[PDB]
Amino acid sequence: SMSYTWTGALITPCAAEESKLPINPLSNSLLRHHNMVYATTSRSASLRQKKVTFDRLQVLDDHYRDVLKEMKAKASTVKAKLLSIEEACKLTPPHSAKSKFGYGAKDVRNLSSRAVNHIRSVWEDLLEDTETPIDTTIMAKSEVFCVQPGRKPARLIVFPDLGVRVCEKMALYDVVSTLPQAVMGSSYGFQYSPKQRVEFLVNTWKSKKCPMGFSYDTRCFDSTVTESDIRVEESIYQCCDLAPEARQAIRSLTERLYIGGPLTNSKGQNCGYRRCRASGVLTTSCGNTLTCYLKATAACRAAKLQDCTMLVNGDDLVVICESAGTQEDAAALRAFTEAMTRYSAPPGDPPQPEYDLELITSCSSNVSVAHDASGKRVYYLTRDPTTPLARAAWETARHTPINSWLGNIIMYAPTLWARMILMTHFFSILLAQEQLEKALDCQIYGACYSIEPLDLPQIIERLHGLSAFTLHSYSPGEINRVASCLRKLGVPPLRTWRHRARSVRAKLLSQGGRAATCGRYLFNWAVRTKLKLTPIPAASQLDLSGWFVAGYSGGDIYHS
Ligand SMILES: O=C(Nc1cccnc1)c1cccc(Oc2ccc3c(c2)c(=O)ncn3Cc2c(F)cc(F)cc2F)c1C(F)(F)F
Ligand SMILES: [Mg+2]
Ligand SMILES: [Mg+2]
Repeated sequence: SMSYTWTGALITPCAAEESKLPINPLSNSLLRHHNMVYATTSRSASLRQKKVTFDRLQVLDDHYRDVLKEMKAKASTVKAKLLSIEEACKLTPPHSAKSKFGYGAKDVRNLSSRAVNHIRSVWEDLLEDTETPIDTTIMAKSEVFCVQPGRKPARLIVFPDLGVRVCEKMALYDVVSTLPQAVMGSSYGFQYSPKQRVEFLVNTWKSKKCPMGFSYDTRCFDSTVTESDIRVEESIYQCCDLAPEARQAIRSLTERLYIGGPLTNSKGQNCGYRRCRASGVLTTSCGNTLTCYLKATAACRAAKLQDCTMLVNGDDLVVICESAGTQEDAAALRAFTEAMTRYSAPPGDPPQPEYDLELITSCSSNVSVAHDASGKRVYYLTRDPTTPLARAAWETARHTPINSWLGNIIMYAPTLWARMILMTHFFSILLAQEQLEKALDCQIYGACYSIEPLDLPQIIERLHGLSAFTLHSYSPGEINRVASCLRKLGVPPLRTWRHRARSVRAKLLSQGGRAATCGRYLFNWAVRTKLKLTPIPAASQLDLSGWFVAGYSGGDIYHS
């Protein structure tokens, strides 16, 4: 079937869409070349649509079915709790899209009788109507990036009403939170923190006689998801012990929402139909991981690859296996791609076999190596800093809802670039404006979290470990990448930053409390006359488990 059908109606913006970085004093400090940073707008909607509209090709075989059973077996062990309207309401973000029925996120969290009575009807409806397609909205996602030697057309997000969204939580939250792990096990990426992802990646890499690995970029994964897939996915969920209403709920959401449905724009006009994955639903991340894993696993067997270990995060896939030689591997990978193509998951960038782990890129990042105070190697997780910086600049000169810099600092706290640039910049700013003690919302694996800036040192140590404050001697590969990015964007050089940080540090010492703590641990690198860094008392009082349990991108989740 066609992934998308269009009536001709336009994908419209429900306000004003900014596209260029403002020339501001605070931002021009971080990076000068503002004319290299852009935000996607609905103006490029049509272009995306062309790229994401086509006819799927899907042929299944024994390997696929054999793997689907292996997976269903493990799912059977699961028992998923049915959330109550009240619990589901807790999970709704405060910034979540308002309903088309007289209420928004705020009311939902407050349990407003109106918001709640409506949610009930939507539920009662799901249990009664097992066929009527459910409406969804189609918008142009606004994201910021850096120009490439054209530009990236905005991504399109499809999502149902807030009422429907709260019900999805009731029936499938516990499911999409425990099942993917019970099925894929150590291969489920969202269960790991940055430290753990690295551990798993080098531990897997070193467990092979002669390792070979590759990342696999599926071309617009969401559009390749077929009605067949969405149902196979449902069969897996159906293996869970479920409460009657939940089972009926899943059956209906599958047919009415997940496999497809009408598309309405912000103006109420009909846009077309969707016969693929809905990026903005609760089951997106879970289902994409399950589908990707299923196919890739089956593809490995079809391709005769040896001892394949998968690490899947949604549609993001990386594979480490036993090398059979340069020619044998290149032939096998090629077969793998063909098998994946028949499973309706064609490549965008033909997969290239890598023999140097640091060269493999999964979830837009890679495993690199640095050294602790003792000079002992300390493997860690990094990534090109171009996008994080473009967004950083952007977020500085524009009030953004989800500060992605806070998050980027947490996730990449031990990297060269996050420590030298991000930590420095944002703090001297927070301090200058005296915002050191303000809770800010940021994201981690799709879920929205409220974070207090000064609690960073604990968080960092608890997630990464003290070594994150003393790492040095980053590989030459890493340096050259941070070098080019900074050059390209017109970012101040190392010497400039050290001086700035050299100042922010002392700026922080003279205040004590958690503040002086930050200056002491975060900017240790700054001074040559260091300071022995010991375990932070408050580090052991942080329950960051919920932070790394499952994926929720587009799932509209908010962990209180
Ligand atoms: O800025 C540089 N080059 C440039 C700048 C502008 C235009 N074109 C090129 C530039 C110039 C020379 C070296 C360099 O890399 C660096 C910078 C600091 C380094 C290392 C390499 C290292 O191997 N080992 C330790 N440190 C010290 C260090 C650290 F352990 C942690 C930090 F939190 C900050 C910091 F200092 C850079 C880099 F892109 F910043 F990364
Ligand atoms: Mg965990
Ligand atoms: Mg892709």
